[PDB]
Amino acid sequence: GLTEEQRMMIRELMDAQMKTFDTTFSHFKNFRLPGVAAKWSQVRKDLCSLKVSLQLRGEDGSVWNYKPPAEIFSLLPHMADMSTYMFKGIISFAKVISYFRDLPIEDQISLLKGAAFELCQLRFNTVFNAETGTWECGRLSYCLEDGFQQLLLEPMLKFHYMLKKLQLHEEEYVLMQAISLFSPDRPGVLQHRVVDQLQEQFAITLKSYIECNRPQPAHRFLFLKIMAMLTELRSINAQHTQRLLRIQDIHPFATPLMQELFGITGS
Ligand SMILES: CC[C@H](C(=O)N1CCCC[C@H]1C(=O)O[C@H](CCc1ccc(OC)c(OC)c1)c1cccc(OCC(=O)O)c1)c1cc(OC)c(OC)c(OC)c1
Repeated sequence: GLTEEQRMMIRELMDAQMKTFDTTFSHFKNFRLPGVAAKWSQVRKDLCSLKVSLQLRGEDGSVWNYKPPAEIFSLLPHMADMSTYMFKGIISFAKVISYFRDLPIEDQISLLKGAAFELCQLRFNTVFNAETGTWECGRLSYCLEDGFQQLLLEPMLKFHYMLKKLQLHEEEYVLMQAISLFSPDRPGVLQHRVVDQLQEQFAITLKSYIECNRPQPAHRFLFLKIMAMLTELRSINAQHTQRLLRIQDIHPFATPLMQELFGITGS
């Protein structure tokens, strides 16, 4: 059974998610759009990107469709604007949680800087359509262009397909957000003992939630599947943070908020 303290934990996380996650993306406006030996090998590899088409449905029924060159610099401003919009909701999600507010302001910044990418992938997975390969963001749509096995070779795209195949509830998604946010091993945290105890309570609640609501054999080892996926997300987070910071050093693109979460000072 679920204890009252565990039911209160989920209720505060779900209430935090409802107040800070605009699932319809109705407040995402005024965003930019694409215009109308070694190291060379890394620069070429970092500037690869997936072939994703963009759709913008107008309120009057009109549709704008963008198809990328069948380089990625034309797509960086728009992706940075969506990143900032997602980051604003994530930061708001953390500051409405009582457990996060009670931490020192330096540990709040350290936790947010280490989990902003992971919480963005977790929220974006809830709007991902695995059958059509499309991220439906309100009037915006991001469709993967043509196969699937070769596209599932990229770890982040493979993470999105695997996490969607688990068919998780909204409460399980918001508990992965809490486990990722309250990571005691993030660089710069000072209250590692408090954050570690909080993460363990979030993980126990997720484990108890799965056992009390998913008795089917298809959900066997589901908690361990989720924990292993959250570990892979931290590795994707560390790998793609390095890729973006190498792109920023060549072609600056990061917004002010993205610079703060990356540690960029402006020199
Ligand atoms: C928090 C950092 C951010 C990111 O992760 N965000 C934020 C934007 C949407 C969600 C997610 C993402 O990217 O979701 C996309 C799917 C949704 C999407 C698709 C195309 C878009 O536009 C054409 C777009 O526009 C909003 C949004 C995704 C999913 C899986 C693998 C992906 O890349 C794998 C790879 O190429 O290595 C990408 C990011 C910014 C980048 O530059 C500013 C970037 O440089 C390219 C990048 O590379 C990975 C990531």
